Amino acid sequence: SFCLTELHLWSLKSTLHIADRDIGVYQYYDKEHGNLEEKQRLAESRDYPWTLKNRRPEKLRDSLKELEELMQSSPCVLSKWKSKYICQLLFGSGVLVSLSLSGPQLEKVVIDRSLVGKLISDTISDALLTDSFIILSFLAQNKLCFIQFTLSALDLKISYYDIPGPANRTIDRHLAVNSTQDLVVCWWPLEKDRANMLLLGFTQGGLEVLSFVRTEWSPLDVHFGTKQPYQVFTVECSVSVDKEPMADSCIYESVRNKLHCVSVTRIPLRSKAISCCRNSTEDKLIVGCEDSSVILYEAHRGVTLLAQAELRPSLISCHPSGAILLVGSNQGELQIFDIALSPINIQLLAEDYSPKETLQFKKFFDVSSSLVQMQWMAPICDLLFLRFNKGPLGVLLFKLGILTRGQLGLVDLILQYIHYSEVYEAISILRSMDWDTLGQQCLIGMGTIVNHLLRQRLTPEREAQLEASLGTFYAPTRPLLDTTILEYREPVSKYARRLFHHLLRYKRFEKAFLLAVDIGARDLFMDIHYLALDMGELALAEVARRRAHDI
Amino acid sequence: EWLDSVQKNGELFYLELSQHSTLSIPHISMYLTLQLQSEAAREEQEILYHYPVSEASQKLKSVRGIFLTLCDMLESVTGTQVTSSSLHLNGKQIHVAYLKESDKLLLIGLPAEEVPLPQLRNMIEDVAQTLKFMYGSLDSAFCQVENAPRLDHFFSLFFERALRPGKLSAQQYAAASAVLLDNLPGVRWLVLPQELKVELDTALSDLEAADFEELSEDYYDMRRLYTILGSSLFYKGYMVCSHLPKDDVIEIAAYCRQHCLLPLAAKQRIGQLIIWREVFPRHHEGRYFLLVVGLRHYLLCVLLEAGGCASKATGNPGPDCIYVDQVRATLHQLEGVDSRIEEQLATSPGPCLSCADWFLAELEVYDIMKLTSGPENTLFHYVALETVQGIFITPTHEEVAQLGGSVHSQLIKNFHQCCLSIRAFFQQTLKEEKKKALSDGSVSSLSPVKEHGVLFECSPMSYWVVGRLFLNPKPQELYVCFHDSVSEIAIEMAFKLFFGLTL
Amino acid sequence: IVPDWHETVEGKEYLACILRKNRRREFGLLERPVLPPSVVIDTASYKIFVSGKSGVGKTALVAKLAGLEVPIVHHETTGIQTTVVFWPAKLKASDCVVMFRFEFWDCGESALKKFDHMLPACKENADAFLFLFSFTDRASFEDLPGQLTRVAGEAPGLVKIVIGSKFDQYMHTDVPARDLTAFRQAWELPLFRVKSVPLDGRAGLADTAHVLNGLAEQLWHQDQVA
Amino acid sequence: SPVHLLCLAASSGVPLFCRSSSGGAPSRQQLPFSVIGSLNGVHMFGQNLDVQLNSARTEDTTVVWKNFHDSITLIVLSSEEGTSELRLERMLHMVFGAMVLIVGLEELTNIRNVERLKKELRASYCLIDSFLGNSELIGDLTQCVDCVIPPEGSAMQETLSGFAEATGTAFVSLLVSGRVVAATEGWWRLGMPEAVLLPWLVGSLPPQAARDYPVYLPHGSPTVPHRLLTLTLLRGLELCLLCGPRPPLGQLDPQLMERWWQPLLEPLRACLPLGPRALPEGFPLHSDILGLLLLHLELRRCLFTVEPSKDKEPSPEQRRRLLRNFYTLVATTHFPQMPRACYLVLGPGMGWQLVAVQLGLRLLLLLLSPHTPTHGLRSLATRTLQALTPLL
Ligand SMILES: Nc1nc2c(ncn2[C@@H]2O[C@H](COP(=O)(O)OP(=O)(O)OP(=O)(O)O)[C@@H](O)[C@H]2O)c(=O)[nH]1
Repeated sequence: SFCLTELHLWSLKSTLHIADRDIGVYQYYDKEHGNLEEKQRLAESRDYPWTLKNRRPEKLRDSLKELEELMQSSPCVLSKWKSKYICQLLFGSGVLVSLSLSGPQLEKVVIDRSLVGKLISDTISDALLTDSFIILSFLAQNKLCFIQFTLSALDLKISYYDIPGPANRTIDRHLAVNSTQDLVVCWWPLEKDRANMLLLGFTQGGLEVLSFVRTEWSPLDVHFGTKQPYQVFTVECSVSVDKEPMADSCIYESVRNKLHCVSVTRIPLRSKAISCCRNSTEDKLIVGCEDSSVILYEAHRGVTLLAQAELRPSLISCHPSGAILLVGSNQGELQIFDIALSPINIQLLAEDYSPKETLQFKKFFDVSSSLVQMQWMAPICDLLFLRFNKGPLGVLLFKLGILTRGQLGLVDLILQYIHYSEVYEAISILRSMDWDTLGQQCLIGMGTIVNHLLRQRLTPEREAQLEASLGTFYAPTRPLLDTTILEYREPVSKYARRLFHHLLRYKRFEKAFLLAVDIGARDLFMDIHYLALDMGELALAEVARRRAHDI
Repeated sequence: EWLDSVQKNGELFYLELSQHSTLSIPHISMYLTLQLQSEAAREEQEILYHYPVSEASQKLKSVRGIFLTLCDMLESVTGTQVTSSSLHLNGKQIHVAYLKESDKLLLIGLPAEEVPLPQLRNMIEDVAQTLKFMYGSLDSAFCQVENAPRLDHFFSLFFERALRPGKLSAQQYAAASAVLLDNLPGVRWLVLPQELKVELDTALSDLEAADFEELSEDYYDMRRLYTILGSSLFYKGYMVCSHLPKDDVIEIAAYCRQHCLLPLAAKQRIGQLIIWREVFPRHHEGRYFLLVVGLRHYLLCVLLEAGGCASKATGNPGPDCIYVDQVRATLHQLEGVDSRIEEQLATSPGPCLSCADWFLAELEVYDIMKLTSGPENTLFHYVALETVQGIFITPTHEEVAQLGGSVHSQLIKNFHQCCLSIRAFFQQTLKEEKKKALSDGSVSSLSPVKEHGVLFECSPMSYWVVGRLFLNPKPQELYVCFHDSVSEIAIEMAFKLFFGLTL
Repeated sequence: IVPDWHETVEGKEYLACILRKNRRREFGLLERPVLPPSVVIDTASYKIFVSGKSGVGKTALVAKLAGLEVPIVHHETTGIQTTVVFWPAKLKASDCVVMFRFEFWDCGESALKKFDHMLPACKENADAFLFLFSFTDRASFEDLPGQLTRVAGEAPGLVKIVIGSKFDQYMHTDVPARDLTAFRQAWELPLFRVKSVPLDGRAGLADTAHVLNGLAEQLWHQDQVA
Repeated sequence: SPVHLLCLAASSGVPLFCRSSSGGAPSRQQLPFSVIGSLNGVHMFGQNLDVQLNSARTEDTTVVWKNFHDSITLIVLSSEEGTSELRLERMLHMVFGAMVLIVGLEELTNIRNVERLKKELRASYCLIDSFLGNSELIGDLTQCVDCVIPPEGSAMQETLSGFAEATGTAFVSLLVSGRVVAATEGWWRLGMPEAVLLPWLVGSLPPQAARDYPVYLPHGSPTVPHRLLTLTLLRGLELCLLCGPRPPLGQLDPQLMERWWQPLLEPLRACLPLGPRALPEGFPLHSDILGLLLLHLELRRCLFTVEPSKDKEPSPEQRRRLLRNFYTLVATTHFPQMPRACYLVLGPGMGWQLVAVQLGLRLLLLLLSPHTPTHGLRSLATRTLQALTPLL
């Protein structure tokens, strides 16, 4: 089982040295090459852009050239996905860029320079982009520059506000927003001058800090909740009394506009954390580690998972379906993982199948600079944004099944693993599913796995796989499952009855003996002993009849 | 009701609903003994059975000594079994296929005009296997003599379909596709939304659970007569749900094709169908039985096993009406689902299809449904086969949504005929791979082919038919046809079309 | 012709003009050996018909004289064929090198009887005949006097050479050397032996040079007589 | 992979010959007599009835029967991979036609004496073995004349035609190996059974400086002993003259050949490296091409080569086998709504790829490097054919 992808790089640079026989990677052209025409014929047949047009109202080829130069002249501070096919970049020196796309393809480039003279021209550190305002942090001043919108940056109001904080020492400040205006939080690693997180109100009088806190440990990252908009979630780096690394997880709530910690959780690490990611259902925390350990924790359970990435997983991007996690690296390497942290093989499009455990971008396009950002293009969602320092920009496209209607959920991973008979992996997903939240998916995933296995000749390995699959319902780590047992018990017990009959036919005896006890059927015990009459193995003997009378 | 239709040998064939034209065309089936008794005065001592009795078969019967001579003599020369021969009779070419088991020989002969040799080879394998499914080893079917009156019916249907396909526009489509699809190692399967798969799997699983409270041992002081092994459900000729092993699904479908039960369901509303037989499956008490119940376009097949959790059986028992009632009741509960399954047939559950006639003459979903690349849909037809799970995907009533004019209808025929030739190479590759796998316990060969395709021109346009074989641990066969204007990669189409596909 | 002249260093240099990579260079019908610019060679050409019963090695004999591969399968010759063989020789009388172009005409035994015109076709200009007999077949040996009187016929001024074949199959010899000597006592023939063996490109040269020089001696000498 | 060919007089049941090969290498092994009697007896059993037996096959091998006129039954058994009924049926037409060239129809049909054929049909063995064995020519399989594109469209044809006047025959051609470089219009109008066998008869033989073989003409005069003359003026290169009783070969003196061919010696020398490769050395072939087969369907001629990329595997012998097997496949499917192109991709892994296209009257097949993109197969063959169109 593997994912099949193709990569589109939105650049005109010849420096990428992409092989011309490689159909998996695409580049834009201006007005080594021996197979380039064949690749072009395919690209044109598919209606991909090749040579970009310059049209009077929209000089796409030339506007792209300026964008490439912007990336080289100054670092990008921010990239944001406004819509599934629309995005904006913000650059140092205040230049804003807006791109519009069709599928993986770029359609227009807009460069907006109106903001350039409006700024204090201190170094930005971080930023928040606008539906109605832009907020800029600075390294060297305790100010937020605030730009209010009502070239398209023409209807501008410019102001800035003082921020309570430490003396400026080139502070690595960061910003986050919950819902544009509703909440802003500013924070930095390290009473007001000792505090390192600020809850900012949004008012007609400008931005103000409503309250401030000092965390016990420097944050690795900060997020706002989607289901809990007034919660600020942090992951913080901490050290145990045994001097071992831990990932703290803390929830801070705004109560009467006062930000305070409400809950603390701790996860032991094999090495110090280097990255943080939260999943789309907001019930799992994924932490990258310096030693390339990947650690996952489920908030509703005491369950954690471990895996070894090859890549030193400095950046993590979770797919919005929650089914796929990607591990990026500053080294330009990408690796794909299951929610269960089972490795998934990956391939770029080619005439023959040849999956790899990891993808090295350096192998395909000779990128000259470090990878900075990965994002899934959440405003189906088969596009992953890639940005390198000083360019190139581009999008990685994932091929998704037609028969699944483009969906890539956990149910679909069960179907895909069963398609390849990767049963243990399918089981690990089934154990990753929550029966109390995903009952429909749990019944379908189990049914696929059990129906797959009962069609097979029995082997000792398969006896364990069948038992484990039913064990995910019968032997939960969570006793609170009793809340939903009445919904699932019927279809699961029907599978258990099938397992009993399947194992009896192979004269295993002991498993069928115990399954009848867990099933509790009145007559099923009667098949036990009946077989014994022709085998001599009368383990249950007459007891089958007493049990039938008691049930 | 159906109880009166039960035969003395336990067989039941109950049905309730809501060949002169072939005799100008030479054809024959024969079963011969290879053990000569030249001392016998008896004529035609070699023939244990033949069909039809006609002018059409008499000419082939008169030359039967040729088949016997070649079967033993060529085998003695090459060390291998004879598989076919080709003759001209009355100026017309005829192909004859051979199958030899246990010193007996089965022969089938059909005209070349209607039946290409590779179709004939698949048909003799299909006949020998279906006869084995119904009777066990071939002698059990033929040498009994008394079975002749029903063997004649089996062969009568076989020949009628082979010589006059679709004579027994959707019906013409089925005739066009039958040449390829009926010989696949799988069954036509309909792709469904997971919501329908879960409802069907849950209802179907009740039979395997066998929760027969009304038949419990403590109520009758009796062991239940059969253990249910599994079952599979078809709607309107399409398999929709199965809990049964792949090999059993294929043998059962072959039975249903030979009695035309599935294509009959495709055209007519059947009030009731009940079939019961002893069967002889590939596995390895050793007694197994097949029960088929049909209703309102649904056909449900169940295999029952003697012994195991169940009581032993001897002789030739009739159908157990209790098991029949359980199957019928289960099938009746799916009536409320019928509007949803029909909706899936009315829509394209697969990729979007375009009509060939157009070329000579919500949106997120429609782009997700494009198997081919580009803004335009160049796909006309495809067959996708999962060789591991025994299921394949084709266009349905979508073909009627396509105009079906002089361009489109000819192009469907060209697709299936070309794909039959493509399979010949794939079958040769697969047999060689199995042989090598056993031999482990060649350069310039054309045989180990992964892809083949042909482009055609047409008029009232270029029409491209391509197929691919996958030899990896997950073997697959894929056939696609598309317009020449868009280039395609078989890997991308195979990934998109097979991804997420499981029974 | 000087015996074993080709074994001398000067002889080695002339063999080199017909060899490449120690292998025979076959020549086309109008192709010629290329001499060094300082070298002038007198070129002579002869028309030789190869005759005898089927299975006597006539095709094999020419291939050995040509240095061409000798066939193992007894395909019958179906018609008139010509092989052209180039071979240098030093003359004992003139001390000059003369190079020969031998035409080996070989109709085939069956072809001569089926097609009446073929025999005269092979005789349009012929000035020599080769008469083969096998060492393993007495009948071809005993029929030889007839072949000598009937194929050559009455014609004056004609070279006739008898060659034994299949000597290497010694265990199967039907005709002892005593009988061949008795034959030569009545006929005074220039008898030669060929072993038509199917190692390397020069191996054929070492064995065939003896017969080519003997053939050269009669053809060259009789040309000086004419 | 053994191959056996049997021939029997149909009426006597007496084998006239058996020929064999293994792996394309000729062999002396013959079938057991009781087997041979059953192979012919079964055919004649069908002949006592109206029903003809044309073919049979086994899991590993195939067998084909043909009945020619009233007198000949040919049976072929082959274990070779890539064997098909069409391939064997065309081969038996070539075997029969070879028998016609050597003894004629007048002798071969209406047979009065099986013994006469026993001695006279041995003459056909060398040519028959060539059809059963490995060869660099495809004319037997395609029924097209094997051809090579000349260095000039002018001087070769003009000299050849003037020579034809000098020789007194309308039928003259120049071929290298089995490949025709140029031919006169008389030579070109010969029907397939004759036009293909004639160069095969010449190219299958051990090399000779000159030849005069009896040929009974498959067309016009099958009863008359016409003669085929050839002159191998340069190694690997010879003229063919299709002649009546004149000229004699002895009259075709070196001075005549020097006058007509010395002026072309340079382009004739060039024709020798040309022999192995049908195209001009400057022809813009794609680097992925391992070999080429081009047929002109109306003009009954084709080009063949495995030369264009010598550095890659397969070996040249192996490349020819893939093209012959592919042509055989094309011949039964794409060739007799209207097929215009075909292609193959072989395994294991990155195996070799093959393509074919038809544009109007001409059809091209290619053997390609395993690394060549599969989506480019049609566009490559189309461009190559268009580049070839001016040449054939
Ligand atoms: N061992 C051995 N075999 C020989 C020799 N000469 C000929 N043969 C065999 O004799 C057979 C026929 O030889 P040919 O050269 O064809 O005799 P031919 O005189 O040319 O026969 P025609 O073509 O009918 O005239 C072959 O099978 C050869 O192997 C020889 O010197 N030694």
